[PDB]
Amino acid sequence: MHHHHHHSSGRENLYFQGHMQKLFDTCKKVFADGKSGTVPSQENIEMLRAVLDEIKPEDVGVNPKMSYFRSTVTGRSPLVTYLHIYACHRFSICIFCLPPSGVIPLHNHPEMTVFSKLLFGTMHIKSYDWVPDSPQPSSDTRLAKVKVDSDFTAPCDTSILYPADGGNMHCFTAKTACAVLDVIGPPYSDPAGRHCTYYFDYPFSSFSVDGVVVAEEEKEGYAWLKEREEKPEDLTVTALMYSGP
Ligand SMILES: [Fe+3]
Ligand code: NI
Repeated sequence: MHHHHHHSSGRENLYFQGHMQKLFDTCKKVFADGKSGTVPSQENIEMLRAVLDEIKPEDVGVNPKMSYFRSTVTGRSPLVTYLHIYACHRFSICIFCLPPSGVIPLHNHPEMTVFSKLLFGTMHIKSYDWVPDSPQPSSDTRLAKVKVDSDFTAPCDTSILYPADGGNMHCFTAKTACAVLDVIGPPYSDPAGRHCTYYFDYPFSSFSVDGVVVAEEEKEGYAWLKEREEKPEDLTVTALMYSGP
């Protein structure tokens, strides 16, 4: 939903100070080692989480008065603006700017570890993980366990998702203007087989499949997720390079 944007990957010239400089230096260490998709060491995860947990929106130069947090479009949900900070083959750092009612629709992060901090605003998050080795009603629909279903109002601390835990499938819906700082390791890559897949979600009771038995009081904790094709409305838009007078 941003991996189509053209950016200078591995850019040589950067200008960061303070917390952003520390964040960048920490990411270079945290994500450097092992084959693609390697989850960083637990010590390095804790280090990066703590660096991110010191960061306030002012430290990364965003505030809710910026134009990125307002949309006038009608017929669809508000445009979400992508602010590129840095990317290379091992990780990306970026900020998503959601006007009220902006959405990043339900999607996965295959082989990816993602650190996320809500910088300001009230955001609803729904997230899931697959139930491994479970029956399916159809090839494109799979059983998932609900992990998060809550509003978050900043100030908030950093969360983490893993390739197969911590809510690898999630949907973000802004209730007020929101800014989210994400560190994504590694980024999506269609050439590398890390596609961004989107889903429609359904209550457990919407599909009755043989070989699946869930107790009554646990059913609300599960969902069926159906793969669906990316739509133009899913995609974030670029920020203006030059914003004028
Ligand atoms: Fe995501
Ligand atoms: Ni993308």
